[PDB]
Amino acid sequence: ELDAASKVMEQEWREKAKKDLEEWNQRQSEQVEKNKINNRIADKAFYQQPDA
Amino acid sequence: AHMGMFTELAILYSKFKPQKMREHLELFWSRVNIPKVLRAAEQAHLWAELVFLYDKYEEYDNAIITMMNHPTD
Repeated sequence: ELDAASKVMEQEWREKAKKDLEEWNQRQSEQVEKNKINNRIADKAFYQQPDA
Repeated sequence: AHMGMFTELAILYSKFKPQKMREHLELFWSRVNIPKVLRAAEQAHLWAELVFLYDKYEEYDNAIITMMNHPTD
C-alpha cells in the first residue's frame, strides 16, 4: 500500500512538473513574441527622411 | 552497552514499530551495525531512514541512488 501511494505521488509530481514546464514554455514564448514586437517597432523607427 | 544490542534493537524495531526506528537511529546511529540496519530499512521500505543513515555515514553515492529511486519519499 505504501508503494502504491508512492507511485501515486510520483504520478502527481510528474503531472505538476509537466504543468510547470508548459507554463514556463508559454511565458518564454510570450517574452519572445514581445521581443519580436519590440524589434519590429525598432525596424519601423529605422524609417527616416534622408537624401537620395 | 555494546553495538550488538543497539543493532539488534534497530533490526527488530523495523518489523513491528517503524515509526520509532527513526527516533532510535537519530539517538544511536554510532552504535548500530551499518549493513544490517541498511538491509533492515531496505526490507522495511524506510527510504528516509536509509538516506539519513547514508548521510550520517558520509555515504553520498548510495544516498543519492536511494533518493533517485524514490523521488517522493
